[PDB]
Order: sequence, then C-alpha cells, then structure tokens
Amino acid sequence: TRYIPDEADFLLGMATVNNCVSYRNPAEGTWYIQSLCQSLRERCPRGDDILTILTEVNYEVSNKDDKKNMGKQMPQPTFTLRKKLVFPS
Amino acid sequence: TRYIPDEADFLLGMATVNNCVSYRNPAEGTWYIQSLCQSLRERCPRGDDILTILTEVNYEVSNKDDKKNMGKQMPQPTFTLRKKLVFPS
Amino acid sequence: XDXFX
Amino acid sequence: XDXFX
Amino acid sequence: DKVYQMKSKPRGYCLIINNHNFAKAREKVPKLHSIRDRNGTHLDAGALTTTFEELHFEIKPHDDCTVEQIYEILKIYQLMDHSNMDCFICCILSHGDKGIIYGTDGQEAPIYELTSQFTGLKCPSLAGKPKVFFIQACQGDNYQKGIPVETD
Amino acid sequence: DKVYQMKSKPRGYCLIINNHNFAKAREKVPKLHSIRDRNGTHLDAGALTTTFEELHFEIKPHDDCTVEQIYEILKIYQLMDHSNMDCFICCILSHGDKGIIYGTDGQEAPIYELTSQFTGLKCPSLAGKPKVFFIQACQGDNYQKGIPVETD
Repeated sequence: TRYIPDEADFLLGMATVNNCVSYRNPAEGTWYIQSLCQSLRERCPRGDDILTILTEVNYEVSNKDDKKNMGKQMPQPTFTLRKKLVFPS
Repeated sequence: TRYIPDEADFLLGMATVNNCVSYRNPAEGTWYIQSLCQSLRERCPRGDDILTILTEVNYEVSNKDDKKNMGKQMPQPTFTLRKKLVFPS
Repeated sequence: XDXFX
Repeated sequence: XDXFX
Repeated sequence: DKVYQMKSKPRGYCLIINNHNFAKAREKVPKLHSIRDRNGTHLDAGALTTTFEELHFEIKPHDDCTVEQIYEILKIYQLMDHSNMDCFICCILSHGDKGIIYGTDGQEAPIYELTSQFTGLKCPSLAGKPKVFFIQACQGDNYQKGIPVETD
Repeated sequence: DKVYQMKSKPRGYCLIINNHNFAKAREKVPKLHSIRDRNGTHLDAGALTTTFEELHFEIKPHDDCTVEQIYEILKIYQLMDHSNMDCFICCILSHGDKGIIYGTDGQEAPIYELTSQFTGLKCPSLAGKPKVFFIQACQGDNYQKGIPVETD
C-alpha cells in the first residue's frame, strides 16, 4: 500500500489573516461567508476548483470597506491538498 | 483610486506544516525545494498557475519517505493572492 | 452593532 | 548527517 | 491534473457550528465583558446550508456551542464511518482571537485542535479524502489597513 | 480569471538567503548545541537560481546570515524601487522551529516579521503585485507520521 502524511488533504479557509477582525453585517451575513457562498454557487457548476474559487473570494472581500474605521479584510486559505478539489453539481 | 488590504497578494510556501521537520538530503538538496523547482520548470512553460504547481509539490513530497524514522513531510502553502499567478516563459 | 467578529 | 532542518 | 474523487451521493457531511449567544462569555470571562451576540449569523448558516445542499452534502447544523460542546460534536464526527463519503466539511461561525475560536462560554479552542481531530490517524475513513474547514471569526482585534492601487 | 501582470523583464528580484554554517548557534544558544551545518544547501540555492533565472527573475543570493543580517537584507529590498517589476520572490533556506527561522547565530526571526516587511504600506512599489516567500526550514522537531491509503 502507499503512505502519505497524517496531515495531508486539508483545506483551511480563514476569513482573515492573523491579528485582525473579520466583518459581520447583521442584516446580510459576513463578508467572507456571503462571498464564499456566492462564488461556490456560481463557479462550482462550471467545474472550477476550490483554490481558484477562494482566490476570487480574496479578490471580492479585498474590495469591501468598513467606512467607519477605514478598515479592510484579507481572507487567507492554507492547504495540504495534494489534488485539485472540485465540487461537481 | 481603489484600496485593497495591506496584506494582500502574498504567497507563502512552507516546506512543512507546523511542529514538524523538513528533510534535506546532503547529496541532493531538500525534498521541498528540489520538488518545487522540478514542478516550476516543467509546468510554468505550460501556463500552469502557482497554486496548481504547489498542489503537485504537495503530492510529490507526500510520497517521499524517511525510512530511518518512518517519517513523512507535508508542505503547506498559505495565500492572500487575489488573482491567478503565472510565471510565463 | 452595525459591525465585527 | 544523512537527514533534516 | 489529479482530482479528488467527488462522486458519492451525498458527498459527505457539512457541519455548521453557528455561535450566536455570548452572554456566558460576557458573564464569565473578564476581558470579554463587551463581546457582542453575533446578530445575523443565521444568514450565514442558511447560505451555507443552501450552497452545500446544492453541492450534494448532508448538512449537520449546531447552534450556540461552548468549547466543550464543539469538541464533543467533532468527536462524534471523527468516530463516524465516512467510508462511503468522498469529502468532509466543517464550518465554524463564532468569535475568535489569534489562532483560536471562542465558544459561547468564552473559552478558547485553538484552530489546530479542531482540524487535527480529522487527521488520517484519528479518522482513517477520511484518509486520502479532502477535509475542508471554513472559519468565520476574528483572529485579533486590529483593523486591517487599506493601500491604494490602480483599478483593474 | 484575472491574472497578475507578469510581463516585465526582469520580472523582479528573487532573493535567496542560504544558511549553511551554524557554528555560532552551536556555541551561543544552549538548546542548539547539536544543530548541524546544513550540508548540501547550495544544491537548493543553485536549483532556485537556475529555475528563477529561466523564469526571468534577477537572482540576489546571500550566504550565511544571522537574524540581524537577514533583517538588513530585507530592509534593503523593502526600500528598493520595484516600480518596474511585476513580482518579488524571497527564498529562505535555514533551520527553524514553530513559526520561526533561525539565523546562523541561532537567534530567531518570526516568519511574519520577514513577510510583513513587504506589505503594501512598507513597500508601495509592490502594492497590488505578488510577493512570494518560499521557506525551507523545519517548523519543530516532530516527525510527521504516515497513513496508509490506496494507490492512485
């Protein structure tokens, strides 16, 4: 049989880089989850993989602004995936 | 003009997940850098992007073994990239 | 209220 | 010698 | 390109830990005396439910979990038989700080302690299969600054 | 799919910090009394040089750097004008531990302290442009265990 690392095949999607806040609009949901779901629903049926989709989430969340504090939010995936990850539909 | 997060557009390629060793063959180089360079040289001229290439590095390094300790090595990229990253050649 | 986590 | 970082 | 097999119906479980009520943190943890209830979090739980049901996952929602309750839920899924699944997804919606999420009680769970319940050794029926964690929480209390760039 | 512009010649700098000689760590840091010189590291420095020169980067190698010397090199590149570059790459080849790399002197540099020298505010001429860091170092002294899976 073959052996791979114990910690292989993980994908961690963080809403923010370390040390920083992530935003929640009480009337809409969070910047990260709402962007993630929109991108998954649009791109998974096209066969796009999750790292491409999460790159788009980074792009979209990066264009949002907190105009009370002049704040931004930078999501951050980390992965030990060894293959492309698609969610066919 | 447009504003994006201060920490946007980074790619961190770690040779190993936290807490663990990464391997260096004194007569060949390290598991991670030698695999990374082989994959970049083969796939960058095809137009493949860096997250796809780093996924292959995860695959290849995951199949290496330290048969003195029965050890493995799991590389781990983390990213705030907002676009696809290609290195044309 | 109108803002983070 | 034959092994890590 | 090798692609993970993604053919089973359902694809796997999608856990949702949806933390709203932080009254216990406010009462018990002095530094969290003002951390707010996470009003609107159900909109994310619902969006994730719609999205991942459309992608053929079986949704398993849990509301208002202390740290001890979170570990208990993860233990239940670590001990489940995922042999006929192709993937596992866990979504955590909560408050957090550097490297951690908070339970509704304001206790801390390091993120690594949550993901490491599903390593290949702890959950062999997911060995070789993608394990995906989405963490919607703060990771500190600093604001991320903006930088000016040219428009695309 | 949006793609980062990657058209300039050269594409940018590719720094290589190639740490081999750890005699000073062995002498000065009690817990590193046995950490070895990194024999063979020049093979990685050379492979990275070949690879990134083929991809049109200007290679900037530095051998045997203490922590203070590493920060000084990064400061030099943070203060350079990257306006005509499309990318920046930094490769660190060294010993390390959890979240850090070691200088040849056995002092510690947190990885975040290295990457954060190139944020958009610290280096505006790289704002909007990809910044890539490759870190070949241990991140602890545990061995990663293997798990059995079916062959592809």
